[PDB]
Amino acid sequence: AAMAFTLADRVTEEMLADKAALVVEVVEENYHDAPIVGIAVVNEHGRFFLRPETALADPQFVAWLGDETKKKSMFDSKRAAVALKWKGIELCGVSFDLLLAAYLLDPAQGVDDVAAAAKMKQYEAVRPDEAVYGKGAKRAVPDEPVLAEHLVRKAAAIWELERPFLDELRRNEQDRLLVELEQPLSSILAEMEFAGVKVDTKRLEQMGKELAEQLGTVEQRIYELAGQEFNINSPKQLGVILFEKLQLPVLKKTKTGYSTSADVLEKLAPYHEIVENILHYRQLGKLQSTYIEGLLKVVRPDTKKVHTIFNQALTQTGRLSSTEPNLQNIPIRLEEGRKIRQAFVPSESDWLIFAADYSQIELRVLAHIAEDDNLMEAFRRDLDIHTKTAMDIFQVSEDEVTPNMRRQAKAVNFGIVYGISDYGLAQNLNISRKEAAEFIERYFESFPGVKRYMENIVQEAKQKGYVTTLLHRRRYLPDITSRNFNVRSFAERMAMNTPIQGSAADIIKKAMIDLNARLKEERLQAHLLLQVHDELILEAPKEEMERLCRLVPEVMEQAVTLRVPLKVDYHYGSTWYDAK
DNA sequence: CTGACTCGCA
DNA sequence: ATGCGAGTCAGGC
Ligand SMILES: OC[C@H]1O[C@@](CO)(O[C@H]2O[C@H](CO)[C@@H](O)[C@H](O)[C@H]2O)[C@@H](O)[C@@H]1O
Ligand SMILES: [Mg+2]
Repeated sequence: AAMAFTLADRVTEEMLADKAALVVEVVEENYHDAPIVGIAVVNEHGRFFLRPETALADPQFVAWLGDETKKKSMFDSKRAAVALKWKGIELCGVSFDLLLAAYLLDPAQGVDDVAAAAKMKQYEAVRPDEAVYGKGAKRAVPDEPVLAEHLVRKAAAIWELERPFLDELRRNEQDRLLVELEQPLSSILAEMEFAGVKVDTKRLEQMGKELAEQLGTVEQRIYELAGQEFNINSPKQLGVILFEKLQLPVLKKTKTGYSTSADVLEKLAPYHEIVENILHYRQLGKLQSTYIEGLLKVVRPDTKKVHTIFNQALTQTGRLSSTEPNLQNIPIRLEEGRKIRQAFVPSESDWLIFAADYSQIELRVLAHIAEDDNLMEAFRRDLDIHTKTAMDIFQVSEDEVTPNMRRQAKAVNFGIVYGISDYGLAQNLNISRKEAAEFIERYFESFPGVKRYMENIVQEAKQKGYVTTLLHRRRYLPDITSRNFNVRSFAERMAMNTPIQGSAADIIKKAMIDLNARLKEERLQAHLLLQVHDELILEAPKEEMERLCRLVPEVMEQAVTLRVPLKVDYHYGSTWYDAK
């Protein structure tokens, strides 16, 4: 049966109570400079729907929106906050965000709309957004009658669900995680997204020019070596040319056919000259289509800025994700790709890019959580952890560690953090499973505390049904009891990795909140631009670099206190590339 | 429109 | 071995 509400033609005082469920609807997935199609408010006085032209033009309403003492409960308040920023309107006083609450209670649910969150509490008097708006090509805002009832039902749901969600969060000891970490961070991400990052489009276009020429050369060279033309981008056509036409050996298969992944090609390289060209082609083509053309597609023509959207409620570990564009995977490892960063510049004249990154935060977190004496001492001495690991597992002095030994000790450390497995390590190191197992065994002999932790955390995941992070984020692992070896092992690796990756996420998130409070107290113009898992990227006047050099690392290093120190490196320059 | 396969990042 | 997003090709509606 329909839900009662007032389809208001003008704003009234009772619509401005100091407590309400608020819905500021933005249907476009990318909410930057997007339309607000309707507004719903549910409070002690009733349910109301307001047309955006009316509400957002009303001084009383706008003032109410910006009054921190007028508390609002919402779902994805960041979306509304940013769409409002583009309209020059400030949203304050959001005390409860149902999206973030749902995400903390169970990130596996994949809650993406009010209906999904409401179902967690057997509340179903609200439709999924997709049912109301449609899929993609068929997506669209419905007529006012249907739209208004949908927004009211969502507001009503939020109004009703706040208490039960807060109660369960309290029981989980996650109440502060929502109120003191995720919600305040939400506002910071909103500012970051709205500010955006300036892009030197001319530079990108220059690079695209050079790429197009080089790509054309390697392309012809490839057909020349294949004795014909084909679509190199087709793992299907390619596999036929390599494994059938040229008779190259098949060392690995995908699931649908031949495997042409870079790791396998590298092994075929010594057989035919075409392999190196295909790898080079893969490289250039990746940069051209994803980082040159792809980036250019989302730069705002007017401001020449890209405005990413940080999905704060998606990952199973507590990390953020970045989209349109993804600014968390801009090339850096290989020089050619690294040059892409020269295109990310400060938004104002005489400003510089400042980047600060935690040094080995995951292994430092592991040292803290496992309380491994050897690992803790290593970081207390600020030793090169990979060289040290090599010394221990290979039983040699620092002078006897060869480049290859460190490389393998490094790979072992990656495995330990990801959830060790002989098969996985063997694959990565291109060695036998028995050999990989021997490495792992030697590792545990040198770091018995880590061995104890891995055994204990898996036992705990089984007993409790989930694992937690330093700040009480949690992840349920039902597969941990599966009788299927593969499924169970995947869950065991997650039990081992999540607390490490997740705790690192908690720490940097708190560093971001602490940093912003510090920047405000100091009245610095510096502001965050991006976060890339273990690093923070800022931009500021050149006159503020010396202050930032001391302030940023300190705040990041002091975000939390562990049994081992946290170490932060930093650099700054004219472009993101130069902030090295 | 959607699942594969690929590769960029931490 | 953790796990994110985007571009490509492919088959399919
Ligand atoms: O606004 C981001 C927020 O919205 C969700 C759905 O509630 O994701 C939507 O928006 C993202 C950014 O535009 C898209 O990537 C996603 O496809 C779309 O459903 C949440 O996942 C997210 O926290
Ligand atoms: Mg680092």
